[PDB]
Amino acid sequence: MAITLNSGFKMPVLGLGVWRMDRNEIKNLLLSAINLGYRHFDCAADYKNELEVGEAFKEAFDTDLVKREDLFITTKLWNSDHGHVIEACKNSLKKLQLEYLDLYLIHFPMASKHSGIGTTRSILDDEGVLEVDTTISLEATWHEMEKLVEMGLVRSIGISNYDVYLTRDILSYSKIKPAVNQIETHPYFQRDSLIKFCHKYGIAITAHTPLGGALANTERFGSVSCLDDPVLKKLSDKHNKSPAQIVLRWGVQRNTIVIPKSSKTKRLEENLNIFDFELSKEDMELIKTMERNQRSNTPAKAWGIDVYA
Amino acid sequence: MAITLNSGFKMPVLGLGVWRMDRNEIKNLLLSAINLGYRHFDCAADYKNELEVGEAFKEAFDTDLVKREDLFITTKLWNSDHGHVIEACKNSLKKLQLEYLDLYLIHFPMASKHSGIGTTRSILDDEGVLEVDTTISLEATWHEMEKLVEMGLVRSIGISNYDVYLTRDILSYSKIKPAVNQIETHPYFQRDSLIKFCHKYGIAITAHTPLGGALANTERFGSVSCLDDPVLKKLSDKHNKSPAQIVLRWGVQRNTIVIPKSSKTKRLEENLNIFDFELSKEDMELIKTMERNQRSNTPAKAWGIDVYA
Ligand SMILES: NC(=O)c1ccc[n+]([C@@H]2O[C@H](COP(=O)([O-])OP(=O)(O)OC[C@H]3O[C@@H](n4cnc5c(N)ncnc54)[C@H](OP(=O)(O)O)[C@@H]3O)[C@@H](O)[C@H]2O)c1
Ligand SMILES: NC(=O)c1ccc[n+]([C@@H]2O[C@H](COP(=O)([O-])OP(=O)(O)OC[C@H]3O[C@@H](n4cnc5c(N)ncnc54)[C@H](OP(=O)(O)O)[C@@H]3O)[C@@H](O)[C@H]2O)c1
Ligand SMILES: O=C(O)[C@@H](O)[C@@H](O)[C@H](O)[C@H](O)CO
Ligand SMILES: O=C(O)[C@@H](O)[C@@H](O)[C@H](O)[C@H](O)CO
Repeated sequence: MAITLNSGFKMPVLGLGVWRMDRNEIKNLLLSAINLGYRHFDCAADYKNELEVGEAFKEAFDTDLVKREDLFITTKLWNSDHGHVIEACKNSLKKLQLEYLDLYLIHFPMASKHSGIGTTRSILDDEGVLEVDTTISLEATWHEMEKLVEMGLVRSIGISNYDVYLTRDILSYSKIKPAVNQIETHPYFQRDSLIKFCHKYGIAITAHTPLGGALANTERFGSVSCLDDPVLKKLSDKHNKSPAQIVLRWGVQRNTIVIPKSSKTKRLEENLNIFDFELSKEDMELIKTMERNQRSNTPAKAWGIDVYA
Repeated sequence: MAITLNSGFKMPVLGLGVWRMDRNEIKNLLLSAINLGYRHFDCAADYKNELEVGEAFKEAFDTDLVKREDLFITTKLWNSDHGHVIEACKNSLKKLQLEYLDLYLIHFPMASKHSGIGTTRSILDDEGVLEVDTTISLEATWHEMEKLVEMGLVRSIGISNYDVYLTRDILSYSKIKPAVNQIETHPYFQRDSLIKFCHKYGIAITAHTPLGGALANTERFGSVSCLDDPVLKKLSDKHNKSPAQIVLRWGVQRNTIVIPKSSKTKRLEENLNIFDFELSKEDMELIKTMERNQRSNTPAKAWGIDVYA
């Protein structure tokens, strides 16, 4: 299934994220994911694997595995390129070997010191604090995103990690409304108010970190993984589905788009196999009690600034 | 003691906040405060007591208790007036019986449905959710705030409850940089990153809720008051000062402006008597341990939207 964006284009509700994929394995993983049925792929300039992603799509086309118009390809403008939107998008297209993108997102409501087109970096000052750019407004960046649509380079444009305040602001100054807000949300960070605000104004929600980040975010950020929660194990036993599949199905039934990442082809197939069962209202109501309002993914340590302060 | 704003004007580091002051008591409390030595007063249109504040100040001037030029008067633009900035400012001036304001703040990075000049309100829809405005950008509101300086109605302009992302944005689009960001901060919500960021770009920090809200915010918001903390008990015994005085002195030594509210004249005296001692480096490091990153004041219930979601 798929959600129709306010741009008119349909966006598959289950995609594959490629952050932290082993760069020597992305080609095999993406070709295997496409073969299994994945059509939506979530990329980013600052994941620094767009080239390998592009090689995978090219081989999938060359071997008749899929056609370009059957894929929904997202990438993202990094913080260091808020003043170079046209060049950054064209560079993403070059690395991905694509003529157009289905979706292009402002990765964060943060601009930092430009580090060169094709070479995105979060530059720290000599005190270990992000060199924040205080010259380029989010609105100025957005009006350049709007030109990408007018030039035919991007079908739909949107935002990532915008809260209620920033989303209200872009709704006020945009000429083309954002099609998507990609935010962290999962059973421990359910964020009902922000999802409901975005939906009220026709903005679709993509749930990044849709599993809660599992072991990867426990190690990297110290977050608690929801996947061994007793609520999910009861539902897992009842539906004969894994806790991860319960969580992804839950995200789908909340009318969100979910983009789990796995480096294991066995889990690629598992995460995609969530359309042969359903969660009841009571099941959904149980998962609601899991809410902790606890963010897992924060760039505070990497940037030397707690942007959520 | 005062901080020199980037506008050139001096703003006293201790002021009196008037939110939740009963209208039958404000005028006596303000005249008491002025007699004690208070010169900085934090008001807002939406506190619904500007008229009584102006009456107190008028009597203070008419009886030669103080002169207007030695007072620092702040008031704030309510969310309902982001599209009526100049008219809302002139209305505040008329209720306060002033020719100019020392400081005028955007109260929140939120615009909601207009409710009339001099009659600010947070209009809710039939489901209890704020009627959010999505036509007036924060930048548009700021450029009207900048006119108030040129018109001589306002000496210094600023913002309130802007986080790192919103502060970076206004630093980008402003022509007159904000002089003040008035944010919640106190020993249980120290927000080092946001204060550091604002200070880096010459924005003064006013700490609202500087005591942590005490018992009033426990009742209204469910927060834990820091005034019973074992650390402040030991520092109180050390300095023969109250936990509250310790907390306010801590705010001053963080180079912030602190605006505690009390409805009790003895506490008015107590809160102003914080310039006769100093906290040692070790004292401030002990207060640093109290950090729990826990916001007390939130409009979530009033607006039916968790804006911090
Ligand atoms: N816009 C943003 O700021 C932002 C932020 C964060 C993430 N994202 C995007 O969202 C995507 C997903 O987020 P994420 O990768 O951070 O976290 P996630 O998808 O919530 O979880 C990924 C972790 O879960 C494990 N996992 C995956 N499938 C599993 C299954 N069926 N059973 C058990 N464990 C499983 C993975 O391990 P294995 O790989 O070993 O299988 C990996 O460690 C990213 O790849 C990225 O595209 C965007
Ligand atoms: N911009 C914004 O969004 C925003 C938000 C919140 C507050 N503000 C401003 O900041 C001001 C201060 O914030 P606030 O009033 O909410 O909270 P606060 O000043 O941190 O604390 C006020 C509470 O502390 C008590 N108190 C005062 N002095 C005391 C002492 N020496 N010992 C023990 N308790 C004491 C008061 O009780 P009694 O009155 O009974 O003495 C009152 O209940 C407000 O008045 C308002 O002007 C602005
Ligand atoms: O997955 C994401 O988009 C986020 O986690 C980014 O902050 C990401 O960590 C950076 O682009 C990595 O450099
Ligand atoms: O003190 C403040 O400025 C805040 O607490 C406001 O949210 C306040 O609660 C409202 O303006 C009161 O109507």
